[PDB]
Amino acid sequence: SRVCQVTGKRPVTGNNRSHALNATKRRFLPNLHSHRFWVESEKRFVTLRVSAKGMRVIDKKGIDTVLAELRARGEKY
Amino acid sequence: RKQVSDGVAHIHASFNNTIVTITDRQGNALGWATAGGSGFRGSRKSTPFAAQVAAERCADAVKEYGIKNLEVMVKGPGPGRESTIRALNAAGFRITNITDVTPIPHNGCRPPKKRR
Amino acid sequence: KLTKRMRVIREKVDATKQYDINEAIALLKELATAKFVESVDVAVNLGIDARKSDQNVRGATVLPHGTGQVRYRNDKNGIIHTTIGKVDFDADKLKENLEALLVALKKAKPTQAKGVYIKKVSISTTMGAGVAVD
Amino acid sequence: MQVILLDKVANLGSLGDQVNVKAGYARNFLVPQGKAVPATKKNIEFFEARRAELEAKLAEVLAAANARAEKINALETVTIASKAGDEGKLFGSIGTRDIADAVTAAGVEVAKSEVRLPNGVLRTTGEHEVSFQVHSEVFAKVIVNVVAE
RNA sequence: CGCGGGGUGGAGCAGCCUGGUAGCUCGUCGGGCUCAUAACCCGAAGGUCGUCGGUUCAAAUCCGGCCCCCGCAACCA
RNA sequence: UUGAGCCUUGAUGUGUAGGAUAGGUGGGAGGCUUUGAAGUGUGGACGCCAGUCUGCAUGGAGCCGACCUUGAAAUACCACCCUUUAAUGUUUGAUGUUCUAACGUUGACCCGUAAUCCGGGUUGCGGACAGUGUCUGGUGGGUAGUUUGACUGGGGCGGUC
RNA sequence: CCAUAGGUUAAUGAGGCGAACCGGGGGAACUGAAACAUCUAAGUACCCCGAGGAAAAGAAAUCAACCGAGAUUCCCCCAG
Repeated sequence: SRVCQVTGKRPVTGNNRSHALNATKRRFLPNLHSHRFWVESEKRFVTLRVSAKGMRVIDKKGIDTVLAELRARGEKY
Repeated sequence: RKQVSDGVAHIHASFNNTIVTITDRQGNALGWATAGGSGFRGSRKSTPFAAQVAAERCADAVKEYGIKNLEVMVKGPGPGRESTIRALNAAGFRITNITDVTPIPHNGCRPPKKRR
Repeated sequence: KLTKRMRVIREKVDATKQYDINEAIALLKELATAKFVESVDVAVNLGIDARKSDQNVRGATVLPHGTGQVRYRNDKNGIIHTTIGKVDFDADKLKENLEALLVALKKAKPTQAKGVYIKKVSISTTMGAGVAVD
Repeated sequence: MQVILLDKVANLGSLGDQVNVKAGYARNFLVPQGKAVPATKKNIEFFEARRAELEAKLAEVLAAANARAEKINALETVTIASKAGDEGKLFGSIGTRDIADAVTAAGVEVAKSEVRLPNGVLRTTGEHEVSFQVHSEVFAKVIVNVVAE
């Protein structure tokens, strides 16, 4: 589904408030992208479906430190 | 300015109007003047005199380039030809060579039927 | 364009080094090395202009030192220019003399000023370049 | 994005400064090519003690150990037979592993990642000189003919 | 509720930016022309620029206002 | 390539009176020079072509202040900067060209594998475009929710409120 | 090449059903406004997931008014 594998963002819902405030339902989709990440430890490329915020987390924490907790949540990258 | 010394004068002496374009050797235009621009709207531009003032009005449109050597390329049937070259010679240009580049087809395109 | 007098001056006065309170008062004395005593040229870069004449400031300096109670004139593009004394007067004399104009200009407030009066001053020894005191 | 360097680079950095590059330049190119490592504080202290002279200058000497394997191709002149037409007109031009494995049996152990061709894929017949960057600093230069088989 | 734009002899257009040195196109009249009309060339008569204030050694142009026509996007008593 | 801002040597705008390519007032009425002058030759640049300028350097230790008539004071030193230029550095932007390493591949080949999916691997071509997310203007009876007055010699039309 | 992907075998656990309550993910319209769109109806009906005998919450980055009070939950008042 449309979930980020790092942060776990989900397609939340909301309203399309018009100018006259007619509320019609909508969805917010969380900017997902498939991106290959070079893990230096495993000496390979791991492809993850991350959001754009998830790349900044991988650019702030370690890739393998992030990938350590995908192992902890039972994700299967 | 580029200040080029040798240039080419093209003369489009058509039946109704004459266009004098002074270029460099490569062909890039520097300045021009026609008989219609010099006044003479109507029958007066089809005369040799309006061709003469058109060449003079083109000579002082390339004063900023300092051209001294002109090769003339006349083209067309009009009465401009044998008067607009004399205006360049009096204008203080050295006529290096004259040629006519009048486009004559080797017989093919149908010309118009015109003018009964 | 520039010769041996301001050749020594214009790299000894640093007009793009905008000085502090107790900095610029003495470093401009070397720029008056002529046969005649040179005076001050003050340019308080103001927030005034002659868009219309309601943004005009005239006045005077009630100064006990002087050149003398010196008056001044307005410019249209919004520069003041005064003269409050000589530079062969002693070094710290210029400190109270420069800010005596600003206590004279704080009470000289323009009525169509939509903004602060001064931004920063630059002065000169009448023959050199600009010394940017506060 | 602050990042510290491991090779020199083809540009601004010089092994030990921490330049601030755009985040796509670091993440996609510098770190998987091993020319950089991200500059958290535990890596900056890893740089001065561990990295800075120990095996950082293993790389330049091994580059200088390849700077004569730069010119272990003492012949630099290899012809390759591939069938053509009369007067040029090759059937199939040799590529770049077709020229890398050609020099493998006749000189240097080079794959096509290290072969740089100036003009296309060398379609025609004659002695033409293909460049060789096995090295990161200076190229090598190898004359190559191709005749009909 | 706000961005800039156009208003010039009876009728239509430039020169606005880079300030002084109001020009043309037609229609009206006066000549020349022609067997006559048309066309054509020369000269002239008609406006001081929608209106109100500014400054300068000089403004019909620039500075704001004010009026009409806009071309739009804006607009929840 | 290149605006646009910005640092700074350097640069700009003669109606006329009448020597005066000078922005406004002055400060102050002399800078200046032998860590080698006025007058000049020119490469140019600029140009209402009116007129000023500077560089190899000739010449080579003197030029010149309000005086002259001026509505004005003289880049002879001048402050800050006005219209426009300047090159150095910066700042991004604008396109343009090329690259490859993201990303695409419903190209080829290998493997998982007895498999037209899929994944991985080589490789080719594209390539920072494409595409997707958030925000945003336009379009939008494709769809949806609804409105579309009352009196009235029946209602509509006409009229009226 | 290594190594991973895959394969085989064993061990352990899950799956499904069930009335209400509970937490979460989605989420109407008729209706009311004497029409109707904001708004109501209502985060109700319903769908889906998950769990327990209860579940949820829960030990202050909370309130208070400079006096103080001391996690959450529920009831009565404040107060229509």
